[PDB]
Amino acid sequence: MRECISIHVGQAGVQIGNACWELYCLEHGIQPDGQMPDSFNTFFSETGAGKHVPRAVFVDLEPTVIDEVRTGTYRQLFHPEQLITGKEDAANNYARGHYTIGKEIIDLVLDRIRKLADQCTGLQGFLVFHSFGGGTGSGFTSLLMERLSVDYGKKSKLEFSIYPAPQVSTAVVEPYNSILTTHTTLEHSDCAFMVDNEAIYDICRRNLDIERPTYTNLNRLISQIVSSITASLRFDGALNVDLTEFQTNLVPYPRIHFPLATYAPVISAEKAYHEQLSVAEITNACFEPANQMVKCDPRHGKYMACCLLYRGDVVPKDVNAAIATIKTKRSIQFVDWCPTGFKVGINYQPPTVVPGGDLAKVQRAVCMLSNTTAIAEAWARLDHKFDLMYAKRAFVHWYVGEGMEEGEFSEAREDMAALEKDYEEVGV
Amino acid sequence: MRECISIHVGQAGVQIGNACWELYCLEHGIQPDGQMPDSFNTFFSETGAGKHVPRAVFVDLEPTVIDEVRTGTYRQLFHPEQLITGKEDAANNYARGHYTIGKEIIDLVLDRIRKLADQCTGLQGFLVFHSFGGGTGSGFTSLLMERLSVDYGKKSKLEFSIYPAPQVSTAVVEPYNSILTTHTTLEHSDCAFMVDNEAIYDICRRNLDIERPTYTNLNRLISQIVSSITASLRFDGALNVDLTEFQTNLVPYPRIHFPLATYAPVISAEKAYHEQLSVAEITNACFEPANQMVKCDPRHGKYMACCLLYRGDVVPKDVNAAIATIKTKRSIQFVDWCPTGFKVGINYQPPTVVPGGDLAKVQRAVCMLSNTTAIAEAWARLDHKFDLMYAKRAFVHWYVGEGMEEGEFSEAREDMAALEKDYEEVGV
Amino acid sequence: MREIVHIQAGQCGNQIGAKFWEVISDEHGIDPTGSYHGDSDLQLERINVYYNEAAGNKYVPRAILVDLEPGTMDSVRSGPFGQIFRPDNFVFGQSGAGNNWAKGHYTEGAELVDSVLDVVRKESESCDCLQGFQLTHSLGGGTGSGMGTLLISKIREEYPDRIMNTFSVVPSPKVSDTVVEPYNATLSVHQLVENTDETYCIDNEALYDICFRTLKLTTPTYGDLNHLVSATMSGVTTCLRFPGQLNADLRKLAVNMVPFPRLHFFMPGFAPLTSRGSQQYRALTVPELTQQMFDAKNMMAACDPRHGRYLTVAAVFRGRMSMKEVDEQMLNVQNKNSSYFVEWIPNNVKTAVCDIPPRGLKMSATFIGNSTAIQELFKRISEQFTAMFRRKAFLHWYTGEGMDEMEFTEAESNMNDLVSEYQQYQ
Amino acid sequence: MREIVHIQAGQCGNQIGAKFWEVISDEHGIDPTGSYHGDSDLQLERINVYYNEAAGNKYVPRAILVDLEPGTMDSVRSGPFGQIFRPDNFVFGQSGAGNNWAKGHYTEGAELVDSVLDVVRKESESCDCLQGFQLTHSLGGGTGSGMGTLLISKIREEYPDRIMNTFSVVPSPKVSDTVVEPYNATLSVHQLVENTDETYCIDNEALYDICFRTLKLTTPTYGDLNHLVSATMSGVTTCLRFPGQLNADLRKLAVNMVPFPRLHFFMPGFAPLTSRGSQQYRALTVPELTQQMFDAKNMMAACDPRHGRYLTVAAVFRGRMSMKEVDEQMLNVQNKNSSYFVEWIPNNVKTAVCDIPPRGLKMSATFIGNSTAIQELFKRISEQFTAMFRRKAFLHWYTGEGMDEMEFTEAESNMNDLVSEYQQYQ
Ligand SMILES: Nc1nc2c(ncn2[C@@H]2O[C@H](COP(=O)(O)OP(=O)(O)OP(=O)(O)O)[C@@H](O)[C@H]2O)c(=O)[nH]1
Ligand SMILES: Nc1nc2c(ncn2[C@@H]2O[C@H](COP(=O)(O)OP(=O)(O)OP(=O)(O)O)[C@@H](O)[C@H]2O)c(=O)[nH]1
Ligand SMILES: Nc1nc2c(ncn2[C@@H]2O[C@H](COP(=O)(O)OP(=O)(O)O)[C@@H](O)[C@H]2O)c(=O)[nH]1
Ligand SMILES: Nc1nc2c(ncn2[C@@H]2O[C@H](COP(=O)(O)OP(=O)(O)O)[C@@H](O)[C@H]2O)c(=O)[nH]1
Ligand SMILES: [Mg+2]
Ligand SMILES: [Mg+2]
Repeated sequence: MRECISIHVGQAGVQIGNACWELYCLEHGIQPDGQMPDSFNTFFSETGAGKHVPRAVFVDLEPTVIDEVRTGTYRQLFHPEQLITGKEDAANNYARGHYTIGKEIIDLVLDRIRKLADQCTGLQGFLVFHSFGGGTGSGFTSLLMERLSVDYGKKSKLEFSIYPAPQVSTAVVEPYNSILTTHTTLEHSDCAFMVDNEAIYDICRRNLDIERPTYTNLNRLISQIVSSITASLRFDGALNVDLTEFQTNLVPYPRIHFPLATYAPVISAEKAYHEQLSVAEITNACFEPANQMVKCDPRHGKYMACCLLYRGDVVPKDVNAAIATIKTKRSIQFVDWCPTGFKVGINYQPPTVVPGGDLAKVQRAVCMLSNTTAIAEAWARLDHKFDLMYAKRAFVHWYVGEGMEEGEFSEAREDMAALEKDYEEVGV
Repeated sequence: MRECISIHVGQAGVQIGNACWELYCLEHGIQPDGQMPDSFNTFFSETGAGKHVPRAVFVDLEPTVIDEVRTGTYRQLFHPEQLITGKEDAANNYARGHYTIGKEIIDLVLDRIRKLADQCTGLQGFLVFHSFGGGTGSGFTSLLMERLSVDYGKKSKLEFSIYPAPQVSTAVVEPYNSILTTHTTLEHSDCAFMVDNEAIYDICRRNLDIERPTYTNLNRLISQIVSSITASLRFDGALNVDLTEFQTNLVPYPRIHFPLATYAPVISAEKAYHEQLSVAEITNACFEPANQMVKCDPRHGKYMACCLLYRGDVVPKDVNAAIATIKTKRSIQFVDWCPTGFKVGINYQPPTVVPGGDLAKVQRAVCMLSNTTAIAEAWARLDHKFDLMYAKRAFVHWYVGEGMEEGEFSEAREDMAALEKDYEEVGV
Repeated sequence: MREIVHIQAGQCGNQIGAKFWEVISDEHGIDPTGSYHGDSDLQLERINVYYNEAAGNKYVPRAILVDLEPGTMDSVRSGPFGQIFRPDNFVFGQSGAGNNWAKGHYTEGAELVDSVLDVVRKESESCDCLQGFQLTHSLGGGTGSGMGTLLISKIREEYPDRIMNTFSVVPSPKVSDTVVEPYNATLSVHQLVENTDETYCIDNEALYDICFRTLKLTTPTYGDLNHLVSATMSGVTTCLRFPGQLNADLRKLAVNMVPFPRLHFFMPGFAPLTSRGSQQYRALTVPELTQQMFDAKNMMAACDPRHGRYLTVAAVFRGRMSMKEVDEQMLNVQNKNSSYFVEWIPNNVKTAVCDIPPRGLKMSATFIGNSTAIQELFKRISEQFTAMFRRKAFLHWYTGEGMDEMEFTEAESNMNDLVSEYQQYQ
Repeated sequence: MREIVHIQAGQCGNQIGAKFWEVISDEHGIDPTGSYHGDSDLQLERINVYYNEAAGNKYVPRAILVDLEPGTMDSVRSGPFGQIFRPDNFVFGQSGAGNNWAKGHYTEGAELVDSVLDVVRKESESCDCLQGFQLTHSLGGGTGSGMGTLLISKIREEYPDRIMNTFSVVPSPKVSDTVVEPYNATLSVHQLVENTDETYCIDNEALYDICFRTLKLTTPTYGDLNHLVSATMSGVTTCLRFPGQLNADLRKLAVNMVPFPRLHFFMPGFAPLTSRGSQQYRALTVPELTQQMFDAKNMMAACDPRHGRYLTVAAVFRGRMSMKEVDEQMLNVQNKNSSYFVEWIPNNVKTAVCDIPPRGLKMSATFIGNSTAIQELFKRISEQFTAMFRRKAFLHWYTGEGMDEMEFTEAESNMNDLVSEYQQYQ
C-alpha cells in the first residue's frame, strides 16, 4: 500500500545496504535467491511467481564493491539494472563526484529511480545511505539530492550518513568534502541521521566485549538501527510512526535537521543472562553519553526533540513511567521553548538476530533519535579543520582542476558559519 | 349513563394510568384481555359481544413507554389507535412540548378525544394525568388544556399532577417548566389534585415499612387515591359526590384551585392485626402532617375547604362525630370566612387489594382532599428557584431556540407573584 | 426508532470504534458474522439504533471508518469483528497526515472529505429519523484532529438541527506522545467549541491511573483503555435502546448539562470497577456506586474536580433498583459537598434509570460531570502553545500547507476566552 | 576496467622490470609460458590491469622494454620469464648513451623515441580505460635518465589527463657509481618536477642497509634489491587488482598525498621484513607492522625522516585485519610523534585495506611518506652539481651533443627553488 525506496551510494552506502538487505531477508523469511516458502510489500516487489526483488538502487563510480555484490551470495536477489557502476572512482574528490564523473551517470540512476517509483502506489519517500568524507558519497549524493528535490518535490528524503570522527579520520581532504556537501545539501534535505565510526568502535569494545571489531560489525549495528526505524512500516504495532512523522517532529527549523541515532540494548550473550532488560533500564541507557552512536557530549548541549521507537514485549504504561522518570532528571535538559519533546512509537515485532552475529537475542529494543545543540561542537571542530587547511590553500588545485572555483569554498565556509550561528542562537 | 374520560400524558401519566386501569379491571372483574365472565359502564365501553374497552387516551412524544403497554399484559385491553406516540421526546423542554413537537400531534389526540366523547351520553368531564417538571408532560398538557377549554367549554377538567419536591428533584430545569405550565394552565383548569414523590417515599418508609420503594408502589398508591375519588361514579353508596361537586366545593376563588390529596389508612399486614381501624381513628390520621401526600406543613397554613370520601363499612353518625371532634381541635384552624368547611361522601364498596401489593386488606378507607393556604410556601420556594436560575440567564437559549421569548418568562414570573399575593391576601 | 450515525477518524478513533462495536455486538447478541444469536427480545426491539437490517437476518453496523493511511484499516479489517463492517464504508487515503493538523484539514482532508461526506449523507438518508452523530478521534494527531474537525464542520453545515457528540482523547499533563501536540490540541479545541453540542474529554494518564490503582492491572494495554472508553460510550446511550423507569436520551442530557453553549466539555466516569481478588469483599448496592462515581480517582479526565465546582451532573443508572434510594443518595451527596456545587443552580444532578443492566453485572452506572476544573487542562494546553509560539518553533511545517499565523492567534484567543468564562462562572 | 602501462628504460630499469614482472606473475598464478595455473578466481577477476589475453588462454604483459644497447634486452630475454614478453615490444638501439644525459635525451633517444612512442600508442589504444603509466629507470645513467625523461615528456604531451608514476633510483650519498652522476640527476629532477604526478625515490645505500641489518643477508645481490623494489611496486597497486574493505587507487593516493604540485617526491617502505632465524621470535600483528613502517631503518630512501616533518602519509594494508586497530594505531602514532607532523594539516595519514595478502604472508603493509627530509638529498645533489660546474668539469662531453650552459643553469635554479619550497613548508 505504502512503499519506500532505498538508495545506497559509495562504498560505505553499498556495504551498509548489503547488511540491511540481509537483515530484511532474514526478517521476512525471504531466501537470498528471492524465493520464500504481507507487510513486506513496502520493501520488496513481486514479479512473476514467487520472486521478490528489493526496491533498491546501488550506485558507485567504481565497479569493485558492486562487483562483489554481483558475485556474492545475494547475486540473484537484486535486479541487474539497479546495480549501476562507473569505470573511474571520484578519488576522494568532491568536484569529481559533482561535475566531472557524476554528470556521466546521474541520468541513468534517475531513470532507474523513476522506473522503481512507477511501480509504487503509496511511495512514502527515499532513504539514501552515503558518507561525508568520500568523493562520490559526497558529490554524487549532493547532485542526486538536488535532482530528486527538483523532480519529486514534496516527498520526504531521509539521509543516513557516516559523520567524520573528531580524532579518527581515514582521509586527508575530508573537511573540504564535508563542508561542500553540507552546504549543497542543506536546502534539499528533510532530515539526516548521523552516526560516527569511532563511537561505534567504542560501543563494540565496551558493551559487546569485542577486541577487534571490523566494518561488518559496524554495518550490522547500522542495519539494526535502520530496521528499528522501518519496523513501523514493515509491521503492525500498538502505536505506529511512518516517515513523515520523523520529519515533522524532529525538525524545529528548516536548517536544523541533523539528529543523531542511538540504539539499546547492545550486549553480548554472556551478560544478557544476568540482566533483566526492562523498559525503564533501556530507556535510561539510551540517554547516557557512553551509549550514543556519535562521539559528542549531550551534557554540553540541550535536547530539542526526542523520538523513541520500542520493539517487542512493550506496554505503554512502562513507557510513560520511564519518560516521566527521564523528565524529572536534572542532569539532562531540554530547551525551554519545547515543553513537549518526546515522540513515542511501539511495535510488536521483537528484534531478530543474524546467525553468527555479535548481538544477543532480546525481548525489547529502543532506537532513540535526538536533535540536540551539541552537534554545534562537531560543526565548529570541522570548520576549524577547514580553516586551518584552507589558510595554506592545500589540495585546492585538485578541486579547481575538476571544475570547482574558490568562490565555492568561500560560500561553503560562510554557510557553515551561518549554520553554527543559527545553532548557537537557538540554544539560548 | 354518566361517563368520564381519562387522559394520560408523558411517562409518569402513562405509568400511573397503567396502575389505575389495572386497579379498575381488578375492581370490576374484567380480565386483562377485556372479557368478563353494570356501573362499570362509566369507565368501560361495550363493543361487539363481551369486550370492554377503556375510555382512555395515552399520549407521549416518545414511543418506548407506550410500546411497553402495547407489548405488555394489557395489550389486548386498549384500542390500538387510542395509544398515540410521537417520534422524538420533548427532552425536559417546555418549549419543545408546546410549540415545536406539540403541534405535530395534538390534532390527532383531539380527534380521538372527540371520537370518545361522541360515544358518551352523559359525559361528566376529563381526568388528565401529567407531571410538572417534564417536557411533554408540561407543554403538551398546557396546549391540550387550552384546546379542550376552547372546544368543550363548560365540562369540568380535573388534573392529577406530580409536584416537584422541595429537596428531591430529578431534572435541573424543573422550575422553568413548572412556572410556565402553571401560568399557562391557570385559566383553563377547574381544580388540580396534587401529590409529591418525596412525601410518598416517606409514607412508604414509615407506615408501610418498605425499605426500598420504587415507582410501582407510588403508582399503586396514586391509583388507590383515584379509585377512592371515583368510587362514587363507579358504585352506589349512602351519600354520593360527582365530579362537579368537587369543583363547586373545593374552589372558593377561580385562581385558588390547588387542593392536595391524602389517603388513610395505609398500613401493612403486620400492623393491621393489632389495630381497630375505626372511622374516628382514620379521620384523625387524615389530618396529621406525617400522613399527607405533599411534603408541606398544614400547621403553618389555614384550611379553606375539606372533602372526605369514606368507603366500606361506614355509617353517617360516626362520620359526624369524628368531624365534630376535628372541629373542636385547636391545632388545626379554618379560615374565618368559611364557617362550613367539610364535604362528606360515603360509599359501600370497600377498597380492593391488588395481589402482591403492599397495602393490607381493610374494611374502611378515607380519601381527604384539602384546599389550604400552606401551598403558598411551596409556590414561594419554586419562585425563588426560578429567580435564582433566571438571574444568570442559564438554560434560556434552549427554550428560546424552540420558539419561546423571554417576555414569556417575565409574564410567568409576574403571574406567579400575583398568585402568591392572592394566597397571602386570602390567608388574612 | 431513533438512529445514531458513528464515525471513526484516525488510528485511535479506529481502535476505540472497533472496541466499541465489539462491546455493542456483545450487548445485542450478534456474532462477528452479522447474525442474531441472543435470547432476550429486548436486544432486538431497538436494534435499529446502531445496526441496519440487510436481508437474510444479517445486521451491518451504521458506522463510517475514515483514515488517511491504509494501515489501521487493514488492521481493523483483519481483526475480530472486522467482517461486520460494510466494505463500502472504508474510506482511506494513501498519503497520511503525519501528525500535521494542516495536512488533515487543508491538504489531504480537503481531498477525502467529499467522499466521506457522500458516505455519511447516504447513511443519514437511509434512516427514517436520526438523533445525531457521534465521533471518536484524538486531538494530538494530524489525521484524527484536523479530519474530525473538518467532518464536524461539514456535517453541522449539512445537519444543523441534530446532535453532535464527540469522544476525543486530549493531551496528557505529564507525558506527551507528540512534540507538536499543543498546536493540534489548540486548533481542535477552537473548532470544537463552535461546532459541537457536547464533548467528552478522555485522558490516557487517567485511564492508566484507573487501571493501576482500581483495576489492579499489572500490565495495562491500549485494549483495556479502549474497553473502558467503550463501556462509557455504551452507558451514555442506554436509554435509546432499552426500556427503563426514567428515560433520558441525548437531547435530554444536552438540555440538562450545558447551561451556556460554549460550556459543553464533560469528564466521564464509570462504576463499578473492581479487581479480581477484591470482588468478594463488597456488596453491590447504590451507595457504593455513588461513592465510586463521585471520586477523583475514578475520573477519566486528568483533572481533579475538587479544585473547582460542579455546574451540572448526570447519573445514568442501569439495572433493577429503587428510585427512592437513588434520589435520597443524590440529595445526600449534594448536601454533604455543597461547597463543590455551584450555588445559583439548585439540583445540579440529573437522574435516569434503565432496567437492563450490562451483561455480567447486576448493576452499573455512568457518571457525566460538567466541572470548572477543565480550565486547568485548557490553561496548560494554552500555556504550552504560547511557549511554543513565542519562538515560532515547528511553525513552518504548518505554514507551508497554507496556514496563516492569524489562525494560530485566533485559536489562542478562543482558548483564553473559554478559560476566562470558566473562571468567571466559578 | 582500469589499465596500467609499464615501461622499462636502461639497465637498472630493465632489471627491476624483470623482477617486478616475475613477482606479478607469481601473484596471479601465471607460469613463464603465459598460461594460467592458479586456484583462486580472484587472481583472474582483475588480471586485465597488467596482462593482455592473446587467445588460447595465454597472457602477455602490457610492458614496453627500451634500451640503447642490445645487451640487457638479450639478458632479460634469455633469463627466467623472458618468454612471456611480446617480441614486438623490445625496442633497442645499437650505439648506447655512454652514461651521458645529452646522448640519451638529444642524439640517440631522439631517434628511438618515435618507435617507442608508436609502441606505447598502440598499447594505450588497445586498452579501453587506462589509469596511467608507470616507468622504471635510474637517474645516474645516460640511457635511463635522458630516455625516461624524453618519454615522460612525450607521453604527458599525448596523455595529459592520466597518472604518471616513476620508480627511479636516485644517487646515494656515500658512494657514487658514476663520475658524472650529479649532472644527470639534476637535469632529470628538473624534468621530473614538471612532467610527473608522483615520484618514488629509491636509494641503493638504503637497500644495502636494510638487507644487512634487517634481513641479516651476508651477501646481498642486485636481485634482492630488485625484489624489495618489486614488492613495493606490487604493494602500491593492490587495490586495483583485488577486493578490499577500503579501496585506494593511484588517483586517490595522488589526491591524498601531494598538496602542492611540485611536492610529489615520496620515500617508500615495506613491512614485515625479518630474517630466517628471527621469524619465530615475533607475532604478526598490526602494531608490529606499523612499528616497522614508522622507522628510519626501514625506509628505502637514504634520508632520516626525523630531520624534518611529514606532510602526508599513506599506509596500504593487505590481509584480513580489523579496521579498529588500524585506525587506533595510526591515531596513536600521530599523537606520540606530533612534533614530526605538519601542524596545518590535521590527520596526515591516509589508510587503505585490501583483503588478499601476498603469497606466503598472512599480513603485510606498504608505507608511502611525503616528508621534507628529501630536501637533504636534493641539497646534496645541487651542491655537488655547483661544485662541478664551477670548474666546468666534464662539460664538453655534454656540450658536444648540442646542449647549452643555460640548461644547466635552469636545472640548478629549479633544484634551488624546490629545496627552498621544501624548507619553507618545513
Ligand atoms: N561504517 C562504515 N563506514 C565506512 C565503510 N566503508 C567506508 N566507510 C567510511 O567512508 C569514508 C570514506 O568514504 P568512502 O565510502 O570510503 O569513499 P566513497 O564514498 O565511495 O567515495 P570515493 O572516494 O569516490 O570512492 C571513510 O572515512 C569510512 O569511515 C563501511 O563499510 N562501514
Ligand atoms: N410518581 C411518579 N412520578 C414519576 C414517574 N415517572 C416520572 N415521574 C416524575 O416525572 C418527572 C419528570 O417528568 P417525566 O414524566 O419523567 O417526563 P415527561 O413528562 O414524559 O416529559 P419528557 O421529558 O418530554 O419526556 C420526574 O421528576 C418524576 O418525579 C412515575 O412512574 N411515578
Ligand atoms: N486510548 C487510546 N489512545 C490512543 C490509541 N492510539 C493512539 N492514541 C493516542 O493518540 C495520540 C496519537 O494520535 P494519532 O491518532 O496516532 O494521530 P492520527 O493518526 O493523526 O490520528 C497519542 O497521544 C495516543 O495517546 C489507542 O488505541 N487508545
Ligand atoms: N637497484 C638496482 N640498481 C641498479 C641496477 N643496475 C644499475 N643500478 C644503478 O644504476 C646506476 C647506473 O645507471 P645505468 O642504469 O646503468 O645507466 P644507463 O645505462 O644509462 O641506464 C648505478 O648507480 C646503479 O646503482 C640494478 O639491477 N638494481
Ligand atoms: Mg569508492
Ligand atoms: Mg419522556
